Amino acid sequence: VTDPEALLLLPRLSIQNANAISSPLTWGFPSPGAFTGFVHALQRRVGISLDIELDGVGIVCHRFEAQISQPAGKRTKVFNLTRNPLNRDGSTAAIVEEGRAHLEVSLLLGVHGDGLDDHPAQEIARQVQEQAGAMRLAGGSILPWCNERFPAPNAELLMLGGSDEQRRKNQRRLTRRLLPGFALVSREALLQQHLETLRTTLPEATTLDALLDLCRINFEPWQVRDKPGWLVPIPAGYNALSPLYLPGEVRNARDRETPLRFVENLFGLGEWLSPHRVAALSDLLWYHHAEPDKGLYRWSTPRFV
Amino acid sequence: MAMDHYLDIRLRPDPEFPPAQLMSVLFGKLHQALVAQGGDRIGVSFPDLDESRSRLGERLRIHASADDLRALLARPWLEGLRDHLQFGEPAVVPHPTPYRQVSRVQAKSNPERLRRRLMRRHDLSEEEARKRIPDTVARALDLPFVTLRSQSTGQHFRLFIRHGPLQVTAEEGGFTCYGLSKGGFVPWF
Amino acid sequence: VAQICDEALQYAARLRELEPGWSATPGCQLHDAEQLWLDPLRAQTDETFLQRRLRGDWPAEVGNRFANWLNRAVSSDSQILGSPEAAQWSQELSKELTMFKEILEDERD
Amino acid sequence: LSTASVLAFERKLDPSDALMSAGAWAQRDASQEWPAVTVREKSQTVDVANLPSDADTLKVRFTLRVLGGAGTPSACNDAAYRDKLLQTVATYVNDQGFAELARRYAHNLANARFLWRNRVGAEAVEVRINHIRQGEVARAWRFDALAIGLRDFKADAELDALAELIASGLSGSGHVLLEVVAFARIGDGQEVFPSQELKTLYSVRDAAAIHSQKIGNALRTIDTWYPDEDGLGPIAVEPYGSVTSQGKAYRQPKQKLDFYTLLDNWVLRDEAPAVEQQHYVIANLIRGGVFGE
Amino acid sequence: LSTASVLAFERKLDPSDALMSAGAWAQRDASQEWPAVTVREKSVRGTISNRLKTKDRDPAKLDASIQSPNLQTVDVANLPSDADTLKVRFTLRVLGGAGTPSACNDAAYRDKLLQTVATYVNDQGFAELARRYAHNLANARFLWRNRVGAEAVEVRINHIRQGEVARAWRFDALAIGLRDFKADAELDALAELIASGLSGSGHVLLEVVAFARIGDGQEVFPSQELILDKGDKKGQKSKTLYSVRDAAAIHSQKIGNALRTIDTWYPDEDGLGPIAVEPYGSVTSQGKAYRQPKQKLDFYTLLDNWVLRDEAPAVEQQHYVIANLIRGGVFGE
Amino acid sequence: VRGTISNRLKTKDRDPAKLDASIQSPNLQTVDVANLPSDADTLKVRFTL
RNA sequence: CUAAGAAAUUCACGGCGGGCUUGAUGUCCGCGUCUACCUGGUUCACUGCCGUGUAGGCAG
Repeated sequence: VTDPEALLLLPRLSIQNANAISSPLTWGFPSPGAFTGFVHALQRRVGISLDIELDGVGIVCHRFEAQISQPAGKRTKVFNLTRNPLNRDGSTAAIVEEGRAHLEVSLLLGVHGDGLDDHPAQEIARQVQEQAGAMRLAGGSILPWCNERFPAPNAELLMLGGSDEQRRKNQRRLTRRLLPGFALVSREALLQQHLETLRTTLPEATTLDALLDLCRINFEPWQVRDKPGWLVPIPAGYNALSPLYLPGEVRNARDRETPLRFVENLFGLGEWLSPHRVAALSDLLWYHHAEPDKGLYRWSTPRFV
Repeated sequence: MAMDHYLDIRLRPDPEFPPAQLMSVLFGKLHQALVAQGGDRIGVSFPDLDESRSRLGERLRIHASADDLRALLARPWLEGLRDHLQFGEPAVVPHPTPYRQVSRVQAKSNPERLRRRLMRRHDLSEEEARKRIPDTVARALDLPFVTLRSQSTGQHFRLFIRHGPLQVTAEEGGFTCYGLSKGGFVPWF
Repeated sequence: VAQICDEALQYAARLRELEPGWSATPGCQLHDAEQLWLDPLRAQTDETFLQRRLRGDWPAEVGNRFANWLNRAVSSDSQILGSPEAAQWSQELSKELTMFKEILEDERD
Repeated sequence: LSTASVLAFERKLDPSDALMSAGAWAQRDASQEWPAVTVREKSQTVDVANLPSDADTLKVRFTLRVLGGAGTPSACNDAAYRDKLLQTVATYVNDQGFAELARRYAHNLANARFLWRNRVGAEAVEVRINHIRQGEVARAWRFDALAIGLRDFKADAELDALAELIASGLSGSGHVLLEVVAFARIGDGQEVFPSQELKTLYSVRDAAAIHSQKIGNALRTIDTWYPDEDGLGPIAVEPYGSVTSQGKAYRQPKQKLDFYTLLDNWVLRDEAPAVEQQHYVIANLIRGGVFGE
Repeated sequence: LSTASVLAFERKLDPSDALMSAGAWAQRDASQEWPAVTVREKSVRGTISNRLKTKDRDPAKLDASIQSPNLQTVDVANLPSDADTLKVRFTLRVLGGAGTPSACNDAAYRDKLLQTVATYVNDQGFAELARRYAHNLANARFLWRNRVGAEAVEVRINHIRQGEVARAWRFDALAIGLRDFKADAELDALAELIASGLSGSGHVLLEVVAFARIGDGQEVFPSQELILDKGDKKGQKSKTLYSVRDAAAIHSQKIGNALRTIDTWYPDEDGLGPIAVEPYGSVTSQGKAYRQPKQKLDFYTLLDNWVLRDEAPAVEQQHYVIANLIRGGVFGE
Repeated sequence: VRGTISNRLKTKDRDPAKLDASIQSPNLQTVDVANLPSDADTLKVRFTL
């Protein structure tokens, strides 16, 4: 939750077959926890050989397409699946379902490290995108060159550099590279605001956002409600459901050096915004913040409003 | 510069054109008044402008001889601007002077007209016209090329003279009736 | 009011990549100055004469035409001029036009 | 009182499209049957106009109405602002007549400012000016437009009579219709410079011509009272008084010699400027235009 | 009673579009072969000279504006350089039958209105209104700016019974004033002709020809169209003028507004002059309504008091109400 | 054509400032017209029944 | 170190046969679009231009 000394625009990334499930109660764009884990993976595998510190991530999502279908008379939708290989006797496999989608996202990476003065900006940008072109972002492959990968160069920009006119000018020159984009932010305080509004009957927060991504048809003495924005339900972190265990206690863990607790994820709210409506760009970035003695592990955009 | 004289000049406004047409009309009126009576050695003197800037200049300093370029202010059809600016008479300019190639000087200032004309009517075929008119055959030299604002060519080109580059110690000499020091480095005022 | 300018800039961005050269189209009535208010391509087709027509000439007429279209989107009556709510609408229209013009000034510039 | 949201002034000293016709010198009394100058093609693809090869003297002819009623607007919201403006202009007229503006307008007619490029490089220019009531010459004035300089407004009695006529026309005390004929030796077969349409040359019914607003620009070059420099020359009378070739807004509103600042100070809050600045303001009202918000 | 919610009157005194031609003075006798004035086209270029918002922007931007001027093309109309005299010609039908609506819901309101207007007519003829109309024909109001600063203006009015001139009038439109309406023998003859036309007791067709000297080649002023933007600014997004089969023309409503400048009877003054006859009687150039509706002097208040409740105003305000009925309009709710 | 405000104003908003500001924005319109020529004085109208 | 890491939906097919959309009609009345303008580099340090060849008579 440090303030960023720079911003890094991974400019245009086609994602091949990402995970469009995101939670047990959503299905659209993937969870922003995947983006936080991606930028932390870049912090691991190249972010220490350049003496930098990559924390924030700004989601943009230019173009979206999911592999769904509505089944011919039904009003809801289903997912398109894949054939898995056959069983041991070659009979058939038990089908689990996974939603798959195609993203075209752009990433804004906050940089904090002391190596911003030791290295030229283009070398930092080139090595970051050349590493990120061999990784994956929501369980989905990050696609190489296509018919129109002309904005291939990454760009780096220090937000502190220059005068106030210079900072805001270079900001609005960055926003010309987010052209059909729609940034995703967290709007937790609006969830508590509407809960304090309609908390006459039931102050359960599940009912609140379960009555916000909707059209609310009120009747004659029809006055359907007005949408304040593109409010959509998001998953917003994890809450524990078990006492934490030692690194050797839990059977079949991913390793034997980290403690494991069984958790439950923790639903939230946020809404998609154009990159003109935001004031600056340092307020737009996602950060992971955990309270480990309790079970509150979450991510948000701190210092947005 | 090899110019033994330095023609007096002073800037002023002009209604028939901007300051570029002012400098072109001033050089044309000087070369049509002084270079309409007699004399050959009336070279070029306009080195006050920047060399790499590629301009014609605006410093009021004629670069000719006394009699070969003194009749520009007393032209028989060169009135209308004899009192709108600081005028004068002939004089002597410094020995160190830039040979501003605004005149009938002979160089590669045109690959189309002069170069294609030497390809077509110079004992050559169309291949000589093709090899004469590249991008490095049509460009002015390092001299203050005054824009020919008269009936010089079919179009309104300049008085291009590809001579020795923008320097101080030029070697000037015998120009023509059109007043060309574009290959003769002459001084000025 | 901000959503209208935001959606208009997003529409200009979403249209300003698919067409390679934003040529003058027969029937471009709003494309008289919208031939540069739309996607201006400084390619070999849109040459220095197109790069100088849209370079020195700015999209203020596209901005002024857009401000007129924002004024004419809703109607005009005794509520837009006979109250401070219509005064609030006029101040918001001037502020949105100034914001869109300050955005478009850095577009060609 | 504030200013009017809609002010409009209609122009005085409105000229016509001057027609150029060539001919030989010392045909200078029988000049009514000279053949015209035609716009033709040469090669590129341009349009040029030249004299015939036996004709050396260009002839430019146009007429000019000097209307009068200079201060009175022709569109006006506030009637109180109109009353104050008419009292202000009447205060100007009763302090001093139009005779200074009339002498400077008659100086722009007495030289050949309307011969823009056609004068530059000419060895004799003669400007004959007739006053026309009916189809007659009431009084004639022939001149020598090279002696009467383009730069320094000297003293002459024929200019004083001609400025008395123009001042009577600008006041509202007579009908002034001046016919202007400018002979100019350029040489045989030389090039003339008519004005240029959006490259083609401006023409009338098969003759070459100058636009009317260009000669109207050549007449109102008066403004020798700058904030900048009293040593270069006179320019035309504009609000935000500007030259397009020089590219500089002279008389900038960060000084206070502006047209709108002078007019608002002298009409609204009675801060009457200097006398030459009053000549400038009345010259911008003889110019006319659309003022106000 | 109530007003009709749909009233409508038709225009009496309907003129044509006036066409402009040009010739030499002392050829006004042969002024019928004269060539037309042709709306031409030219290219202008001017600076920015309007009242720019003072210290909206920096003066370097002012210096940069003069580097990049606008350039546009406009329609103009000049006389031919041989000719000094404009000619403006139109025709006028004085119809008559003035108080009868052409659309009227209420059957008693129509009867009451027609009784009111018949009381006006047999009380006093149209001689006042026709005397003022004969002024606005005899002085050349319809030469709007073409009269302004003209040396000599002559109006010739002919009455046309069949393909034949019945009676010819000639005038000096500058000696006849622009502000006062005085007495004359020929104008009283023309006034009683126009009054017989308005009263419904005869046929009136006039041919009105105006001869205004301006000078050898000056500008004339037709009326001006507005521009649809199918053609670019290269191609007159600035100024289009009105024309017919290649002749410069003035609209018919422009001339008709020049004819019904009757109204001296408005509560400001007559020292200002007569104005046009409008409901809430307004001027477009002054930008204000004379004869405000909070004062009790507009057409609707005077009409509803004089028809619905028999409150006959002063005689001159009755002239105003009848002049609005001769103008015609879409009255009622 | 360029007209003015001459319709019967609803007598709840008939203020001098409101009416003057209504006259400040004159309604411009375009119309179709049909005249005779300047030398014809007769209309011929022809149909079949 | 990302509800992490893995994945073949496949083959084949005849949409055909028929059909009356009709009858009737008032779009009307009224209008001020003005006000003002420099396309002036040499629309080429060049098209025809002794040598196309930084040398030249060169509609300069």
